[PDB]
Amino acid sequence: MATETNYPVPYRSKLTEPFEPGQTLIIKGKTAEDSVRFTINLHNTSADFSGNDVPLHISVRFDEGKIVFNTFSKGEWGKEERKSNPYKKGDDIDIRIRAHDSKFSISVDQKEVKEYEHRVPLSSVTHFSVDGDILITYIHWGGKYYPVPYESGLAGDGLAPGKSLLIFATPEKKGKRFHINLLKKNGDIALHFNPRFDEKAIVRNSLISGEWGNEEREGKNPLEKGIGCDLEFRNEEYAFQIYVDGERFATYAHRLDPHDINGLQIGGDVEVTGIQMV
Ligand SMILES: CC(=O)N[C@H]1[C@H]([C@H](O)[C@H](O)CO)O[C@@](O[C@H]2[C@@H](O)[C@@H](CO)O[C@@H](O[C@H]3[C@H](O)[C@@H](O)[C@@H](O)O[C@@H]3CO)[C@@H]2O)(C(=O)O)C[C@@H]1O
Repeated sequence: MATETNYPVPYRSKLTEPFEPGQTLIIKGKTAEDSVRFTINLHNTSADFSGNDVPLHISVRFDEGKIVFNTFSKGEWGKEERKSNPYKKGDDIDIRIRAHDSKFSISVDQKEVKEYEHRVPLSSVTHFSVDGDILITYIHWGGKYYPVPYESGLAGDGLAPGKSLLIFATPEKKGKRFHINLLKKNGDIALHFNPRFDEKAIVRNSLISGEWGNEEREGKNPLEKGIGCDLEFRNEEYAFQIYVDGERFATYAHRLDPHDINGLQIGGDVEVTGIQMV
């Protein structure tokens, strides 16, 4: 209701392909002190008809103080399922919906709060809409089931200054530690990002010619077992700017010339749900 900008509401988007197991839909926005409610719908339709079926309807109610889930099909609504609404009028919201074969897992502020079993085909979801008292500031749909240990190459130029590698993951509930390596062609690790819960610290280092370097820790681990996190590795001219959940966690001065960072590896006790180059 403030600055239209991107994603103005009523917002609607036709998916390029049907929503599939794995795959997450992320919605972030701002609310006003007078916001009453907003909705997020996964639905069916041709491309302008609208309605039809709504496999998953999410209603965030500030008046009722609840988040409500339901399904509409064959012209009828089923029985609503509710959870408490942790948000107060005003303040930002972060809701994420990941599809699985037997249900949708919905997280609020990166915390799992609802498991909604499919009532109608997940495949009938061809669009998603957002409407109501919310100023959308971020939307993204994609990802998949990333096996871990994970391993792959990066684009053509890969990670170069001016670019950033965005990773969505959730440290495992009973995990001790995990790591992410940004590698160069010859196999050297430009950056080793290694959160260690058993040591309450995130270790950063580089692997050059089979040798581990100095090693930088300290900064207070901002991650939490079982809680989702948004990791951003901003490659800059003099260093990597490491962002955790929107806040700069650390800076890591380059030990290997940046440029040509074309490899990625992820291992340890962690679940990866999204990887993207921005
Ligand atoms: C007293 C001592 O020698 N400490 C050495 C430690 C310990 O052997 C280690 O912490 C025991 O778990 O190892 C040191 O080098 C480690 C460090 O580079 C970390 C950084 O993540 O990597 C360790 O190897 C990891 C590997 O990277 C993972 O992929 C996986 O294989 O786990 C192994 C460890 O089992 C290095 O051993 C260290 O500083 O911690 C060197 C210390 O001298």
